[PDB]
Amino acid sequence: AELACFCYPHLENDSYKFIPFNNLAIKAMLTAKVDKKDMDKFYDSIIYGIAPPPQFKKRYNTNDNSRGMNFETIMFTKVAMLICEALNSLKVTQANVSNVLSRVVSIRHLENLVIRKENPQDILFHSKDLLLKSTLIAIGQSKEIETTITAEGGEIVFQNAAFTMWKLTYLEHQLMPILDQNFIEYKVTLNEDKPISDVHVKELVAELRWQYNKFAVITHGKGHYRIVKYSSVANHADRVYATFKSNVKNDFNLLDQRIIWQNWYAFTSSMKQGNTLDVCKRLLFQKMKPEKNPFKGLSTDRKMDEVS
Amino acid sequence: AELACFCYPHLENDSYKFIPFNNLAIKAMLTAKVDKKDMDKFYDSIIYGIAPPPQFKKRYNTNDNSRGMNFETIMFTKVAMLICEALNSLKVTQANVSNVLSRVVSIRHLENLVIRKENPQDILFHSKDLLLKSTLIAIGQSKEIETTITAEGGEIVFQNAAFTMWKLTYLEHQLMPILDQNFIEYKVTLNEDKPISDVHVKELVAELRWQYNKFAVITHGKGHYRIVKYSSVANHADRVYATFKSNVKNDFNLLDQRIIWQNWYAFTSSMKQGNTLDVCKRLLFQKMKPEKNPFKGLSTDRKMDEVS
Amino acid sequence: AELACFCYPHLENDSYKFIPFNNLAIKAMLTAKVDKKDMDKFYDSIIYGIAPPPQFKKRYNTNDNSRGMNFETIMFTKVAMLICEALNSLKVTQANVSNVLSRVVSIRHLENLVIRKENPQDILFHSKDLLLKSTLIAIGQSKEIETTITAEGGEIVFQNAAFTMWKLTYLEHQLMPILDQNFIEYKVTLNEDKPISDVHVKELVAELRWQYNKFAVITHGKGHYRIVKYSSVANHADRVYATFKSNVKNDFNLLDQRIIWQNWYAFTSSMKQGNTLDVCKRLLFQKMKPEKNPFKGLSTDRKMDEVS
Amino acid sequence: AELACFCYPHLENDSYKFIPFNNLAIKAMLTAKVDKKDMDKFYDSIIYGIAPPPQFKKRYNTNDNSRGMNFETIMFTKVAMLICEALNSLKVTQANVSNVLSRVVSIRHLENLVIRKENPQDILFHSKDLLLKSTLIAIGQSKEIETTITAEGGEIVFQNAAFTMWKLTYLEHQLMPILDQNFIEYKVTLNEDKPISDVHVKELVAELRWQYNKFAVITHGKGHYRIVKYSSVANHADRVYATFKSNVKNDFNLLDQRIIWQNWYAFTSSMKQGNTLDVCKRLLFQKMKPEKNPFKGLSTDRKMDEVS
Amino acid sequence: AELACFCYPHLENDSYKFIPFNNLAIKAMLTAKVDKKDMDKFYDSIIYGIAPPPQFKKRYNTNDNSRGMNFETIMFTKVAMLICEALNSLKVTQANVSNVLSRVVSIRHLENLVIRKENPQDILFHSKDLLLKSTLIAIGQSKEIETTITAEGGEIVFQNAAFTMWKLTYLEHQLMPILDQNFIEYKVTLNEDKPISDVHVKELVAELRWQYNKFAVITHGKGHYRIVKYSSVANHADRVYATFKSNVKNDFNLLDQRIIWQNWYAFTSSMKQGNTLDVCKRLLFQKMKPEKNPFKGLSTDRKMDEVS
Amino acid sequence: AELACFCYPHLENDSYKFIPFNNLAIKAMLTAKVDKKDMDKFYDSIIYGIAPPPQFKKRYNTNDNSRGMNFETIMFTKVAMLICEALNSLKVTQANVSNVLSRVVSIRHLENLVIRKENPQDILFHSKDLLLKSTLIAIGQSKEIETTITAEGGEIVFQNAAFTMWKLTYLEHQLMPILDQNFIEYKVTLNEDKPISDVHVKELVAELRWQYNKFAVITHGKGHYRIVKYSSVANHADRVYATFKSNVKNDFNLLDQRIIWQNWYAFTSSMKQGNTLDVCKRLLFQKMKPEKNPFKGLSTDRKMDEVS
Repeated sequence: AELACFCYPHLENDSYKFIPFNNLAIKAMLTAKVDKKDMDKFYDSIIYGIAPPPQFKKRYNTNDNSRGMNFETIMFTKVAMLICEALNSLKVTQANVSNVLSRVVSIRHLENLVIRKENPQDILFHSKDLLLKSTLIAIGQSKEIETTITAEGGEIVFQNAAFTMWKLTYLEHQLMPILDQNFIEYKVTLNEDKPISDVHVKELVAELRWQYNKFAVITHGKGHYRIVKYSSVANHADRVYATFKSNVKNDFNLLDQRIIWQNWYAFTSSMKQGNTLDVCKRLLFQKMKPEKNPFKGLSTDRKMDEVS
Repeated sequence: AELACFCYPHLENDSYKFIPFNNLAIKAMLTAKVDKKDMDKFYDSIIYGIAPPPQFKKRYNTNDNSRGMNFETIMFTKVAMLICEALNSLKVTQANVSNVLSRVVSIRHLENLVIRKENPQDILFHSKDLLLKSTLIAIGQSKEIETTITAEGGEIVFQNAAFTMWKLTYLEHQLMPILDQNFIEYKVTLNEDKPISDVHVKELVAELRWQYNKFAVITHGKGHYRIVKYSSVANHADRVYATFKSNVKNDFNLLDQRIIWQNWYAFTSSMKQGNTLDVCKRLLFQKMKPEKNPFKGLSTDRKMDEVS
Repeated sequence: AELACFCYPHLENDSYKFIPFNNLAIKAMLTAKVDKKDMDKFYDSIIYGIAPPPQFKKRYNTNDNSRGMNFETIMFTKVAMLICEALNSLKVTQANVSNVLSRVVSIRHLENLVIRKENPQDILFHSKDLLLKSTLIAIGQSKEIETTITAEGGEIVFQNAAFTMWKLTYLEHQLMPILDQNFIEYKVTLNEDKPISDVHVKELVAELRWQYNKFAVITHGKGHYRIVKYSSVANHADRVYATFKSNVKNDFNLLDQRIIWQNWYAFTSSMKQGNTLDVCKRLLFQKMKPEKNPFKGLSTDRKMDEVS
Repeated sequence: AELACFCYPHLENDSYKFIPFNNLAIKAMLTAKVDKKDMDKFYDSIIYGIAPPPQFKKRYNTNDNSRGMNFETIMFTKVAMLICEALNSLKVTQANVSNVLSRVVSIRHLENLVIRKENPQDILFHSKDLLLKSTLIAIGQSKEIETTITAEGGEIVFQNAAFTMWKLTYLEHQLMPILDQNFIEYKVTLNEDKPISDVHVKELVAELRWQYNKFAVITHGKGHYRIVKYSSVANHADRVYATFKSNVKNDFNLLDQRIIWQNWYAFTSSMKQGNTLDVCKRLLFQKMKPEKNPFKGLSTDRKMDEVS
Repeated sequence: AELACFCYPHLENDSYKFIPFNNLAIKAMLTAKVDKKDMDKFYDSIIYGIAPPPQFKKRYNTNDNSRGMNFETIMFTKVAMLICEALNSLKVTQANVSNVLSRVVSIRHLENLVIRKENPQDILFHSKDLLLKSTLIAIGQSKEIETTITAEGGEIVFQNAAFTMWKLTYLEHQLMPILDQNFIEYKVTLNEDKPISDVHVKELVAELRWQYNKFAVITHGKGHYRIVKYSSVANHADRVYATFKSNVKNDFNLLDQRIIWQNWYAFTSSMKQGNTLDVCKRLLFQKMKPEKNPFKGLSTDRKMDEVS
Repeated sequence: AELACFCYPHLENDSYKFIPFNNLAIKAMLTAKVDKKDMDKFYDSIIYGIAPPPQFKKRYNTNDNSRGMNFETIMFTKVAMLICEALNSLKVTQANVSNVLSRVVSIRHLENLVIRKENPQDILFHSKDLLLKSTLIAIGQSKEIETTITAEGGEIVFQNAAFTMWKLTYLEHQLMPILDQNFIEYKVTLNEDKPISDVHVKELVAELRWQYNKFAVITHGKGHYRIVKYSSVANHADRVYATFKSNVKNDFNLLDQRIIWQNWYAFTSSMKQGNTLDVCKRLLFQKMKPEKNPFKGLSTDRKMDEVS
């Protein structure tokens, strides 16, 4: 969903400040008949303030839609507030405003930051600065890379000197939860975006080969790993390609070749190199020459440890 | 019910200020034996302050009555407070006090304003002025016409550039809910009491013909439309006539003839013109000459849109 | 129970101030082994402050007793606070302290005052003075008579220009509720302790003959009436006699002879005159010469009113 | 409701046998469009068998009606079965069938008989004959008078050598319960329809004067007494008159003048004598000359007994 | 789903008899690894009997599928029994067996027949013959047309001399309920497959224009009407075309042109005539010349009736 | 627990028949004071029949024990009945009786057979013979090997032409459930105790390497495989050794060396060969020379399949 689904621009003294929509202003708009030349303009509900443009009805769930979001939850408000607090720290101009709001973001990512922010144990609850950083990164207004300290969140299922592995709990979300109850995904952020020693890389591969053998280790090129079911890589390839493709309108970090699943590293390199989707994806469905194992015996050690 | 069922006059420095009754003072009075020459005077419960006049017992529900109100709900207090806050802004005199309190008002309307007032998203929650306006209008102390911004409330089921349609949720009320669970009524206020363009009138008629074909479009002459079941117009005609009739003690806006149901426009014009109830109502039960459709094809467009 | 079951004396600057016991200090004492020469002294639980004298264990309920009170309820605390706040306004001396605390009071009466005090609608919630008056009267430290404004409370089931009738809800109490679920008693206080006109006395007798025909109208001589089941007068006679009898250690208002039940007026007059319990009570169990009805036709009017 | 609301006639070998409707056949009919010349004919739902005539829709509750019965309860079936079992024992002819089914009966009475019938302790559960008698009487096909053994039922609140007093529990019914929760009525049947000794009449009057002083003792002339609130006699007078009036299409037992409320005895005698409703009812609203008490001191004895 | 998803053929004395699968045999098969040359053969679970062919896994719901059926409900068993009881009455041969079982049927239709069959009020509960007829028709083994007496079922919302209208309650189903909670569809069967008088057709059109104005009246050519939302006709056109198209492997009753929605009659005639899907469907999305209303004033009568 | 914890021998005509204990006879015995020379004799509760020997108190759970069984569940009765029905089919002699009853059996195994037996879908519910076979095997009175058809039961998580894999649900048991909620074990029985083709062995190894990589594939030498957590093999080695060791009072099937976990095959062979526990177990905790993979690429195929 676009950032325009949560807030609207109000110019305040040489600069724009962003404001959250009331779920009711949205509800009103969903029932509004609008002229085709006003679908993009902000809607006025008269009773509940400003509402998003009618052309965005699809993003909100109605009886006739479950492909949108649950805007009538407090969470919606919280996520909208989060976005505004970050955009306000930018002081945007009349030339960028629309470009900023038209940016599509991961709502689940924003909800997870709220879960971090509101938790007194989480550091984001204390560092207004780390919170703004984590948010700007998530909403596309930062050149910084997401790392552990600024991760979207979730439950830590493994931590190392170099990495932190999280379990994405998208099933519990209020705003836009995943409907499939078999959904399971993990994210592996770097604690520090610097070079990692072979020993700390070996610890992470052991945990993945042992505790997540049915998962493919991939990435979306933004700096962290994504652990997903093998019966899911195909969809991750499609979405990743789409994004890359939108370069006609864009760097991609392939990450450590000893950690990424062989085929995904292929599918991706063949993408950065230029090849077509069909060419790239074919590299995804073929048994490739097993490259020399960089860390042999990892699974065997674990097994023996477990046995003792 | 009269305004005297919620508050009592206390003269404070050249002016009367109104005060809410405690539900218990009312409960006490309901069990009081009063001399026939004191039925109109305010009752003193000794323990819970002043209570309404004994002649008003009928307005409150007891085991022996369900035709009154549920005064032992917080809502009662809230509605009473609402009324007082508006009457106090008037600074009434010893000559008008009784006339004001003897005014009969729609309790459901007042409860709905409280629902608006207490909602932080609703503008009334913020504009003490819009709130006083909406309330003065509702309690008969304003020459202004109810429009969207000051509507009684309910759920917005359709909004236009010219109108806002509301679903009256009287079934959920605390103070005096409607006992029939098949009750359904809508209200269509004008967003702005000025002339409306044929296109915006056409949008509203389409929504009514399509989404509310089983409803009759009428009005009570106070400026907005009332959408009610056809098996209900008879009662709306009776009540409307009664009111008009009380002119022997009074303007009536017939509204847009292209929107009002043909027969109701007849029944009403025949009322403003002077005719008797029997004469007027007969115009309600007869198949009349289908006046030329001002907007033909409206229902067909909708159907085609739906099909696509 | 004695006032000593709720508070203990702490001399503070030429005067005693009273303090509430913690239910736990009481619980501790109930499990304390005490020397026979300390049963009357205040007990020290070390951990929860001062506790009542061990000789009062009977007043508190334990697994081995239901004839006491439920001291482990907030109510206990509230009632104890109520008592202290009143005793503190007296500034008692080292000569009266024990006499005051050894005074036995009606706990149900004190709980009911708390129910009045904590209710924002009740005047006691506002007049710290009326509250202290109502409490001093209840705990035996006032020469004033209980009247409506200072009544113990309950639910008003009938109000007049002269009286207020209350339903004693002892079944709902927290501190010391009545165990019999068939218990029903009413109290009729005078709104003003002055002479009442025959018409206002007639209204009250009508309500009693009609709405409470199965009840005997009596009094305990302290100024108000007590409405109790006829199968209960015997016990009220016993308790009333006991009290009177304790004159060897004492005025009795027989109240309006047109309102009190004939036999009780007899039983009581024969008591003030001096006669023995046996002599008095015999007057209670004998069909006496029906004295000329002071207000004939009262029941018939009501019946006719009801019929219309 | 008419007997035709539960069963339909099926001629079986020189005689008609009656059959119960399925609640669904009724539900089907309620949604059927019928020609005006078939409103009286039995409706065929095709799927659920025969249903009552469309002209009887009013008798059944729909979303648009609560003035009918709850035909979708097992009770409906049970009551319908009860009626059929009795009508079948009659073996009705083609000349009487319609006359029988057009007979209006008290549904609450029939439900109560089912409650008796299904109770293994109740004698009706055992005597198929007493059950048929009690039912034939209730549905108008018997010259016998209802007495205790064949009463409609309810809870016995007092029994004598001559009478049995029942509390009508119409509030608990499934088929057609009374909506007012303040409803209270009693019925006093004779155990044996013969002359009663003054002592047994005196016992019954004592119980009524003492335990039911707020009730008027009346009758509907069919042989038993009806104990109802005084604020209800007016309605009982109206209904009783209506019935009597339908003599133009009829004996009335005024019962013991020492038990019936003076005014009702008047209102009724003035009815049997011929007078008009207005003339009769006026005798109901006037304080009449207190006829010499046939049993003086009854209330006083009770009071004294209670006191001991 | 195919009939092969519920039963398996067991040749018994010159003839095949069909047998129900145990849900557990199915559960076992879902977890079975099968050779590619056995996907069509019946699977043997050893412990729970025979199970459907592995090539049918898709038809059953697993954690990885909600596009199938809930085979672990009693309903599954019931529906399977229903099918077997009908197929057994046919006595199928070794040449037809596979052809019969490969037939795809509407599961919701079969569940609804079970709901009819198990209801003692429904005639199917009594006529083993009507039940077998209704079932053979539903499973494709009958040349007879579905009519009211043999309809799939649902709730009767309107009945006529010629038709019966049903509300399809697919949302309540156990075996394969519709996941969209906004689903609403009606079916109008003919009570008797013969010619209907214009008056009975007029009654049905009135009910549709008034009570179902937002619905399109269509058919699937098998003899009855289908009432569906206008935003659904497109999908009904697609499915209907697919079926017709499978003629390359087939009669279509267009029904009364005065009842079918104008465009659907077009889309369909253009299909029977031979035209392509694209050609046919285009006739669905275009405002056509309003053919002369065969029954004008129908909606107006209803309105007036309602008003009275 | 021994078979003597469920039944007692009653000689009936040249043969012993076994009888179930009532849980109450057991409860009685648990509270019995017995002479040290009667701990082995059957106890007589007088009121509830015969009970097990007092020396078996340990086997039953009391407030002072959770290391026993929950004999006060219906299950206990069922399991006891199961055992008796099997022992009765043997017709045991006075020389074997004690030897039979002193046999220790797996209670969880017996409960699972009851779960199979009582399930109408399970074949044991139908073949009294397969049931007796499955039971005799479980209680040590059969030379036959447990295979799929006679397995203890559980939930089938994978089935092949040669094997059937079950999930042991010991956490749900009534009689003697496993207290650790992290418990997970699987059992792989042979469908037919004959030689299996390499292809069917390859399918089973693929499923284990992929879906159960964290589990060790072992056996207890009685003919089937046991899938257990690696952090559990140590305990399985101990128990297996104990049993073998009791040969001083005994064949062991090591099963397919391509399926059993390398180390367990070692630990076990070193046991059959004669070595000591210390010698055997050491082979369990050492990284051994990876024997040539008999089926290489199995995990890779699965991964690719999943990806497609």
